[PDB]
Amino acid sequence: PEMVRGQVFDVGPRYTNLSYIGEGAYGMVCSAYDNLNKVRVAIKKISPFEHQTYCQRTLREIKILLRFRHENIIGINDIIRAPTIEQMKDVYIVQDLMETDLYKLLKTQHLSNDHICYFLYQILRGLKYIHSANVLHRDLKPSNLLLNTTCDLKICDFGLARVADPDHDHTGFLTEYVATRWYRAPEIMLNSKGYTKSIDIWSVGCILAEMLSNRPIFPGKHYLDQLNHILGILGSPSQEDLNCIINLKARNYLLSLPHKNKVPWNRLFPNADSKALDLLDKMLTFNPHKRIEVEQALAHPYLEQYYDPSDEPIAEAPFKFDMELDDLPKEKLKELIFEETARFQP
Ligand SMILES: *[C@H]1CC(=O)[C@@H](O)[C@@H](O)CCCCc2cc(OCOCC)cc(O)c2C(=O)O[C@@H](C)C1
Repeated sequence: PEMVRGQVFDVGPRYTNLSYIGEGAYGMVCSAYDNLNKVRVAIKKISPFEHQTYCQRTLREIKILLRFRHENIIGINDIIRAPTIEQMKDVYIVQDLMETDLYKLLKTQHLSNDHICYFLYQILRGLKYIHSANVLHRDLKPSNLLLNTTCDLKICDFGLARVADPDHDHTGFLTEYVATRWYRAPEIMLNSKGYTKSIDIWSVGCILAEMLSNRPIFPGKHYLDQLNHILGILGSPSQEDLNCIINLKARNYLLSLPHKNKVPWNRLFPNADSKALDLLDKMLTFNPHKRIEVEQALAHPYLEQYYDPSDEPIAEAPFKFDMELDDLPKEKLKELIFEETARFQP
């Protein structure tokens, strides 16, 4: 098999002339030439089978992406694995080769207002389809937003996604860890399992703020610091928003804090389009029930040049219920992964 950096990268003979590209979460990512379609592709190597939680993430991404088809979501072109469960140790997922991601871009490139508008439109157009499938992405951040050379945007990584479950979303104070820290909504730390669509809208708001200045808006230094950053800019929640939080440990924590004023967005972002700051404010609303939803966001004046509901499709086949992947041992999960990837043999 072909090696890359001393690791087996066993993809041939269809995919040749490998090049290292970066690191996934269960392994390496390489570019390669597809000798059938005659284009270069991205290939991520997955090694999940020693661990039940790794298998869960791998199965979840495969089941979702094999159902989804959308311009702003990076699909699965092919899956490579051994012909038998016994011999299958790794799984390689083949996707479109993109040019960069939003994390890498924001390190060095200032975005024009027109680019911010286009990127944000594409994120919301993809999110609309995801949410219409009754799916939460749950880890939206700049590095999961890929761009090609003409700035077409695609959403990466459904390994952390869940079927939405708003009726079972309430929980206790400081017990949940959903999403990546800087993009994690305040109610995660307060009283939410992250099972409602508003979790993703918060992350998008964080992404828009970062697009506006090239700096993460709420840069918490560790899990507990994050709420400090959110409240230091949003200010103290209203009585009405606190009356929304029935959990006493959460509400009393917030009540125990000194009053903090809201920092005006146009003071944080004096260069920004006023329509963008209005939409930003609506995505970064403290109360998740008041936070704007994906279809309202697409309709916001800021996006008026792009908005076209008939060109903003939804999912044919929404996921009706939870996958019920918890409790399944990893042996069962391997067999499910094997089964789900059979359609790409030989
Ligand atoms: C999506 C997630 C992602 O991009 C980040 O988690 C990233 O750090 C993972 C490793 C690199 C992914 C990547 C890099 C690319 O660079 C292209 O250079 C040659 C033009 C291109 C692509 O397409 C990807 C990519 O598809 O990714 C997916 C697999 C993961």
